[PDB]
Amino acid sequence: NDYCQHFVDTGHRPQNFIRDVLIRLKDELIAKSNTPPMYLQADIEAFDIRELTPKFDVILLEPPLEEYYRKCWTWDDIMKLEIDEIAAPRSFIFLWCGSGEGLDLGRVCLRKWGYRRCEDICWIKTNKNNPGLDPKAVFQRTKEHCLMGIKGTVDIDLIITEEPEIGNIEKPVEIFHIIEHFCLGRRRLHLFGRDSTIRPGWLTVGPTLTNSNYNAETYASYFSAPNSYLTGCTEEIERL
Amino acid sequence: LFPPQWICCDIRYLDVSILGKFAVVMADPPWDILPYGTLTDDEMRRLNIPVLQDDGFLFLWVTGRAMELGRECLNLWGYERVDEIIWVKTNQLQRIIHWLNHGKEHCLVGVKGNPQGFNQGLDCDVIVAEVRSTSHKPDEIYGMIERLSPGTRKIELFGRPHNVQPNWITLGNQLDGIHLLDPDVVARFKQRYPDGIISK
Ligand SMILES: O=C(NC[C@]1(O)CCCN(c2cc(NCc3ccccc3)ncn2)C1)c1ccc(CN2CC3(CCC3)[C@@H]2C2CC2)cc1O
Repeated sequence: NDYCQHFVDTGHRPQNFIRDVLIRLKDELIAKSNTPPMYLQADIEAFDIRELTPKFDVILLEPPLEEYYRKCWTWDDIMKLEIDEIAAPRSFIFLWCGSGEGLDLGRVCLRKWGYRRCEDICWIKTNKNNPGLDPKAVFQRTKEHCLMGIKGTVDIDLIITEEPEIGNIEKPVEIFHIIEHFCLGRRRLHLFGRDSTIRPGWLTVGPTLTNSNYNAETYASYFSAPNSYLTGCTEEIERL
Repeated sequence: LFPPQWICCDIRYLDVSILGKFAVVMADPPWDILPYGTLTDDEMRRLNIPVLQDDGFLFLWVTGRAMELGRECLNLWGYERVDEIIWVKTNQLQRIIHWLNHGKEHCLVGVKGNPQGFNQGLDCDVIVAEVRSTSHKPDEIYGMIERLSPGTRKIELFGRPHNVQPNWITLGNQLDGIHLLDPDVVARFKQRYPDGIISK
């Protein structure tokens, strides 16, 4: 059957009909090596990002785009973030780009900060619960893209969930699972996270956080020797 | 002229100015990502896509580093990218087939000029369909393109015999000969190629 024609006939998106959408020990290893959650309220447009130390192995960047809303950040604002100043020489970025011009401007940003794109992770949104509009659009936009970039020398590239209710800007928590399963290292930064996204193993920095516990010296002590190079998927280093 | 038409040719060398103007272009290029039929990045840049449309849409299949190179070509050829279709690949029971396994293929959607009378927003930007023979694009894309722009002339570059469709002219070097039915195209073809040969 043609699910595109079906969508035209019924308003049910084709992704509504995708079905079914030994790693547990590895999730347990991730959980064992996770640093305590750490978080900082900061107005990222006015904040010297260099105060965030040490340099990060993974950056998840989730700027609040205007298209998310039926303080917004333009790609002008995002491009001027000085991400290369806090990324480790070998490191990874995950940039939520939305569904419109961000698919191009987000790639400009990755190159500006010294990354090359190595994956395009698509969040496919179903409308099972409510079967059934940018002026440039040719098609109804039913997905968002998270670009993964790399700099320096188990999972699929799809996330499928029901489209959240209007005014809900949260991205699927599955993106954290994909990132952590890569075992890229333990210094993990989420820019534009919220109280609701704080997570063990992550430093969350955002303007709407209600509380902070970030201390640069304490944070760095989580990665001091013998722990400096752990992937975040290996067993803790024995002390005492 | 509605029935399928095609031209076996090296698309690097065909004079596409004889084909007229099209509401929709689709290309599935042999990007250099070399294997037989591949075009270099420069050959891709130099394709005379700009003569093929005044106002309409371009559908450009991309993978790997052609996600970026295809954006470069689209812009060099005079298009703005305004959508990106993904085809989620499934088996006959609707289950999904370097850092991640790949469940999808990507098709950029570019616009040139300011098209009028198209039916934008009828379809969504996700295709869910079976891999019906490896390396083929899903037939669903022709349906979405026809609902978008019904009855208009369309041209496909780097297609194969299974791709020929009504309202479409298909170009590719594995098509069987030259089959042209539109009198405007037939006239300009004989004028340009009196002895049927397409060289240099
Ligand atoms: O099989 C193909 N296409 C027919 C040719 O016949 C095959 C020889 C090349 N080809 C030409 C090449 C040409 N000039 C240059 C030349 C150089 C050297 C010798 C001879 C010619 N002129 C006219 N056709 C065209 C073909 C097969 C696979 C793909 C890959 N996508 C299928 C895909 C859609 C969803 C999955 C994926 C896309 C990226 C996401 C593209 C293709 O295109």
